[PDB]
Amino acid sequence: HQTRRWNPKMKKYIFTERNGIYIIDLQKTVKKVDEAFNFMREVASDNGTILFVGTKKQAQESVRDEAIRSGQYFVNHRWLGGTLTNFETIQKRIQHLKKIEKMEADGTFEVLPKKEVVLLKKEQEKLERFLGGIKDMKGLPDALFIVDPRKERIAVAEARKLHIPIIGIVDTNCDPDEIDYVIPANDDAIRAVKLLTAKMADAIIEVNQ
Amino acid sequence: KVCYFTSNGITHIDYKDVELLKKFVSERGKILPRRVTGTSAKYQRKLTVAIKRSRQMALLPFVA
RNA sequence: AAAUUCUAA
RNA sequence: GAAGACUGGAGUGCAGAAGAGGAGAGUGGAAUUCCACGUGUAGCGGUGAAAUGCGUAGAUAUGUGGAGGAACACCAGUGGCGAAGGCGACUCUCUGGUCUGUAACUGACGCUGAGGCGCGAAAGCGUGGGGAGCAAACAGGAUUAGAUACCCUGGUAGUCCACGCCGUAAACGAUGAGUGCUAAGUGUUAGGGGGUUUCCGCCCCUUAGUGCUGCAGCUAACGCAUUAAGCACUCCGCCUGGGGAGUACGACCGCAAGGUUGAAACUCAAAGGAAUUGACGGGGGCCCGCACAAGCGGUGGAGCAUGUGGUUUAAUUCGAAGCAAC
Ligand SMILES: [Mg+2]
Ligand SMILES: [Mg+2]
Ligand SMILES: [Mg+2]
Ligand SMILES: [Mg+2]
Ligand SMILES: [Mg+2]
Ligand SMILES: [Mg+2]
Ligand SMILES: [Mg+2]
Ligand SMILES: [Mg+2]
Ligand SMILES: [Mg+2]
Ligand SMILES: [Mg+2]
Ligand SMILES: [Mg+2]
Ligand SMILES: [Mg+2]
Ligand SMILES: [Mg+2]
Ligand SMILES: [Mg+2]
Ligand SMILES: [Mg+2]
Ligand SMILES: [Mg+2]
Ligand SMILES: [Mg+2]
Ligand SMILES: [Mg+2]
Ligand SMILES: [Mg+2]
Ligand SMILES: [Mg+2]
Ligand SMILES: [Mg+2]
Ligand SMILES: [Mg+2]
Ligand SMILES: [Mg+2]
Ligand SMILES: [Mg+2]
Ligand SMILES: [Mg+2]
Ligand SMILES: [Mg+2]
Ligand SMILES: [Mg+2]
Ligand SMILES: [Mg+2]
Ligand SMILES: [Mg+2]
Ligand SMILES: [Mg+2]
Ligand SMILES: [Mg+2]
Ligand SMILES: [Mg+2]
Ligand SMILES: [Mg+2]
Ligand SMILES: [Mg+2]
Ligand SMILES: [Mg+2]
Repeated sequence: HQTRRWNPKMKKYIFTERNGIYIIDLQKTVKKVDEAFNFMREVASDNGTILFVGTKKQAQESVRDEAIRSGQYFVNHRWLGGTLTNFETIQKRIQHLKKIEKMEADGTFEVLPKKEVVLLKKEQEKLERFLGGIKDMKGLPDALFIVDPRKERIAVAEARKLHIPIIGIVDTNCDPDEIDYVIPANDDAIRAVKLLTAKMADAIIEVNQ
Repeated sequence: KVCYFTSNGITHIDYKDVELLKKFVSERGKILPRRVTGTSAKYQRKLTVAIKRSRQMALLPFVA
C-alpha cells in the first residue's frame, strides 16, 4: 500500500518509490509465479484438493468464479474459526445442511405449522451463506490460497497449526513468513487478483486433466 | 497556517514597530497564543521579548 | 464542584 | 617493560546557534491590606443550616490620592537549561556549560573511583532587620453520643532579606558511570547538506535532545524495547527470611533538635511481588419494577370496630417486632 503501513520484512521485493506509494519489482514476481505454477501443478494431480479463501470483495467474486470453473473447494464469506481444526463440528453442521435440504426438497415441504418461514428458512439461508464450498469438502485441504494474508490471520494460523502448505499473494503490508511460499502482488485491485487466481486454477486444471 | 516572519521575511522584531506588534496582541491587551497566529519558535520567543520591552516603555497597554 | 452526621459487635 | 610510528578515542583552534544556568545592583504593572476625603443608608460577612465577627462613633458598596510587603496574569507547550536539589516580570555588569559545521593543530593526554573535598527542597537553630497575604501553637463559634479534628471568625512563631549552622525527602525514571552492536512508523526543539523554485513554499538526507506506538530479544507477570529492563567488556555501591531495630553499647560531627557508622539475646513459619474470579464501596455508567412525573380517590382532622407498646391487676395466655410484624 502506502509507504507508512508496510512490513520491513519485505524490503527485498520493493523497487524504487513513486510519489505516494512503493513500487514492487516485477521480475521477482514473474519468477515467483512461475514457481507457484510449478508447485500447483506438482500438487494438483494427487486426487486431493486446493482450497480458495476469498477474504476481500475482489477476492470474493474472483475465487467464487475460479472455483466454480475449476470445480474446486472454496470459502467466500466470513471465515468462521475452526473449520480446519474443529472439522468434526463443521462436518456435523454440513450434514445438518444436507439433511434439511433433502427433507425440504423431497419429503413434504410442509411439516405441520406455519413455522417454516419464521426460523427454518432464515437459518438455512444464513448457514448456506456461511458454509458454501464446505458442503463438498470430503477431507482435509492440501494447499490453501489466500488473497490478502494480513486480512485473513485466522485461516493462515489454522493452516499453520495443522502444517499444510499455503500459497497466497502478499502485498507490501504483510509478513511473508507465515505463508510458506509467496508471490508479491497487490491484493487491492480487482484486475490483478482475477489474473492470478485464474492462472492458479488453469495450472491446476492443466496438471490434473 | 503560515508564519509571518517566514512569509514576509523579517529578520528580528525591534520593539519600536508598534504597528507590527498589533497583529500579535489581543484587543483586550495581551499576547496572542502561538496557535491562533501560527508563528514559528525562535520568532515567537523574540516577539514576546519585544512586546514585554515595548510594554514596559509605556508604548503598549498593560491592560485595556 | 456545590453539599449534615451515622454497625456496634 | 623499552624505543619509535598513526588518528578512527580525548582535547585545542576557526565559523555559527539556542537557552526560567548562577551572582550583584536598579526599575514596572495588575491585585490584597492600611490611612485620608465626597455624596452614601442599614445592614455587611459566612456555612449544608447557623452563630461567633464587623456595623448608627455610621460599616459593605462607591470614586480620588498616599504607605508597605510578597509573588510575577497572557506568552506557556510530555517546551528550554542545569551534575543533582532546582531555575518564569524587565534592564545592565561579572560569569559557567552544551549543540552543529570545517579539518588547521597535539598525538592515547582515556574510563571508573574506596578514603577525602564540596553543593544539596522544605521544615528547624543563633545574631540583626523587616512583616501585605497566608498560617503550626492558641481563642471563640458550629457539628457529633463525645470532637484535644474536618467547617467558620480572628491570630504568634514562620513564610521574606544579610552573615553563619544543619545535611534529611516518595532527594523517584523507585532504573550507577563509560563505550560498542541489534526491524520499523509518527510528533516536537536547536542545527547542517540537496533538489523544484526570480522569491515564497514543498520534498529528501544527516547530527544532538525530547515524547507516543511496535518487531527480534528479555521478564514470575505487569511490562521494557536505539532515551532497553536486549547482546557484551571495564570500574564502583549495595542484598542474603519477618520482627526486636535503624534500637542498645562504642566513636565521630552539631549551639541544640539530631545525623553518619551499627549488633545480639528472645520470638515466629511465615513476611512479600504480579494477575485470576467472586464479593464489597458512604466510585461510576446504562437498564427496569405504580419509583418518581400527571390525574383519580383516599389516611393524619371527629365519632366508631379490631390490633399493637406502656398500664394495673391475680393473670390481663404464649408467640410475630423497619420495607419483609401490627
Ligand atoms: Mg494490499
Ligand atoms: Mg573530535
Ligand atoms: Mg495600589
Ligand atoms: Mg484579613
Ligand atoms: Mg473605601
Ligand atoms: Mg484607590
Ligand atoms: Mg543534563
Ligand atoms: Mg521545581
Ligand atoms: Mg542542548
Ligand atoms: Mg566517598
Ligand atoms: Mg527555609
Ligand atoms: Mg530566623
Ligand atoms: Mg524531586
Ligand atoms: Mg537523567
Ligand atoms: Mg533509594
Ligand atoms: Mg546495573
Ligand atoms: Mg563521574
Ligand atoms: Mg549502562
Ligand atoms: Mg526525534
Ligand atoms: Mg527544524
Ligand atoms: Mg532522537
Ligand atoms: Mg511481544
Ligand atoms: Mg511506557
Ligand atoms: Mg514500549
Ligand atoms: Mg527512560
Ligand atoms: Mg529520561
Ligand atoms: Mg531485569
Ligand atoms: Mg533477623
Ligand atoms: Mg546501614
Ligand atoms: Mg513494598
Ligand atoms: Mg496486589
Ligand atoms: Mg396533582
Ligand atoms: Mg382519626
Ligand atoms: Mg382525634
Ligand atoms: Mg413462646
